[PDB]
Amino acid sequence: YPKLYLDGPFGEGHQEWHKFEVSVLVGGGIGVTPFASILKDLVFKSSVSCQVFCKKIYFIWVTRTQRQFEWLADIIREVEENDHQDLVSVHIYITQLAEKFDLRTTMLYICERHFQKVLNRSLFTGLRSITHFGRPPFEPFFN
Amino acid sequence: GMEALEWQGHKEPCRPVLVYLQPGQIRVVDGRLTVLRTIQLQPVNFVLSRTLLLKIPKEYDLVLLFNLEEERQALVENLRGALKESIQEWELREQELMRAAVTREQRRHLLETFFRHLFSQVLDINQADAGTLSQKVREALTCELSRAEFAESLGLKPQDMFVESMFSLADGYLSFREFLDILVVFMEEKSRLMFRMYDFDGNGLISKDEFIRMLRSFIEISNNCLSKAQLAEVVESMFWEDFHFMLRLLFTEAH
Amino acid sequence: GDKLVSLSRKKVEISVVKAELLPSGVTHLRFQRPQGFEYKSGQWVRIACLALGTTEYHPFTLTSAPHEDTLSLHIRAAGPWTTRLREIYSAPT
Ligand SMILES: Cc1cc2nc3c(=O)[nH]c(=O)nc-3n(C[C@H](O)[C@H](O)[C@H](O)COP(=O)(O)OP(=O)(O)OC[C@H]3O[C@@H](n4cnc5c(N)ncnc54)[C@H](O)[C@@H]3O)c2cc1C
Ligand SMILES: NC(=O)C1=CN([C@@H]2O[C@H](COP(=O)(O)OP(=O)(O)OC[C@H]3O[C@@H](n4cnc5c(N)ncnc54)[C@H](OP(=O)(O)O)[C@@H]3O)[C@@H](O)[C@H]2O)C=CC1
Repeated sequence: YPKLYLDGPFGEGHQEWHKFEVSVLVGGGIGVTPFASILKDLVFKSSVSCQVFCKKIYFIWVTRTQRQFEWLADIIREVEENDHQDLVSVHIYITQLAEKFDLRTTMLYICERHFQKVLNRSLFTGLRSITHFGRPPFEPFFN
Repeated sequence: GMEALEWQGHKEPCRPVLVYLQPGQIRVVDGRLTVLRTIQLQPVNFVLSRTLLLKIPKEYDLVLLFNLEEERQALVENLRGALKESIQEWELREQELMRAAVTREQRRHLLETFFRHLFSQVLDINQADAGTLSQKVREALTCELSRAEFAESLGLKPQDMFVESMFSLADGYLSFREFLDILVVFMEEKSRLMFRMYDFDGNGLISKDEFIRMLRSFIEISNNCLSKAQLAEVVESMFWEDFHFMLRLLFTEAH
Repeated sequence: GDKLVSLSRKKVEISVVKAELLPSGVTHLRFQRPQGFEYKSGQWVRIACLALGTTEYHPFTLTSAPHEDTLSLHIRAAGPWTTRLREIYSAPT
């Protein structure tokens, strides 16, 4: 492989969710690439530390289609696989109209609601987290 | 072999490749001595337009570009000699050739709407979702795909548990017909879904061989050893309506 | 703009755990850490003491390690504010 030139982090990484016992991380479209890191980091903390202030983290992924973001499905798979303290509950919301579904969306929908699970993991993705189709119900979720 | 260009659909750029014409197999390779395709002929049709589109019988259509129209004639003559040594030719418009033969974008755009038409009853979406405007749909469902290509079509990696498990249930390649045939049987309404899946024309009558094909698919649902003879005996003793014959706290709820 | 930014920051209100009258006129103040208080080594904070009724904020380097549950400041009696803080924290209650 070729060699790369790296210019170090510019993030200035605010992490105020550690300041709250319960946090709701909402990711939308392209604005969900960082959360992978975040999620992994969080679970790693919950693995090594014991008296953490954030007792429960909710990750509301909202996307039209998971195209170009299928890797995030495997990242979430590993995140929930290593979450031994049930710190993170993930909720995926596909907002694509059913009339415009691609192959992946149709397969995910049927494996979610018209094809039986195996161990509460969808046969297509493999996630205990439930995928929902439509606009996320934010204020009923908050109540 | 000789250097030329290969098309990859309306939205993709052409690739400069090389063509080697062996009798048993014609090999299109990359410029880095990397083989891209090796099509073997079993004793297919060709269309000319600068462009030469060979329509594989059960594989992806292959469109090659020529340096010149006379160069197109020379390359076509060489390829025809090599292929006939181990035979239908036609001519159509360039746009007609591009939008007629199976391309990747066109195949995906057809398969998505075909799947939506199939599973409209489950998705609770009206059948007016899109237009599947038959024979080309049958060809698209017939095309068997390698594991990597199929996983790419479904947006998965070649070594994912879902694709590997369905390949194990389907077994070297896989066609979408067998894929969804396994899927629907593993999904009473299954009989209606399978019947409407084999009703390409939409008239509602599986004429002669689609009934036996559906019987064989439902046998592929149920693992057995005497499959063919048992299915034949069942069909003989028995003979849609064919379905009847065969049967004889957190709040997360999206709008 | 600087005053508006200073207003924008939310000044936490905290309580002291222990006060020591260290020799050479030093005050060791160990006080309760706010819940989401994350800092690195060598960082400094600002403090105010309303027991003086002055609302002055003065800077002091955090002498406690980040792994500690509390925050420590070693304030030198250099002038009026520091001496007044020392004498007011000299007595208990
Ligand atoms: C980053 C930083 C960290 C510090 N950490 C410590 C510490 O850990 N322990 C400690 O004892 N002292 C520390 N100081 C010194 C700090 O200035 C004290 O708060 C100061 O001695 C308080 O003096 P006073 O107001 O009581 O007396 P004054 O007579 O008002 O102060 C006299 C001296 O204090 C300085 N001073 C007063 N107010 C301020 C202010 N708001 N900002 C900057 N300088 C001021 C003046 O320059 C003057 O030279 C630190 C200063 C800085 C800038
Ligand atoms: N932090 C930030 O500032 C971020 C900004 N952006 C900006 O957003 C723009 C578009 O993002 P893109 O990558 O296309 O994301 P997408 O539109 O592809 O996906 C975002 C998801 O949110 C839903 N959504 C989008 N807009 C609205 C809205 N107004 N009201 C309710 N739901 C909505 C969409 O559902 P549906 O389309 O089905 O309604 C979609 O599922 C980009 O130009 C980018 O600059 C993106 C990410 C982070």
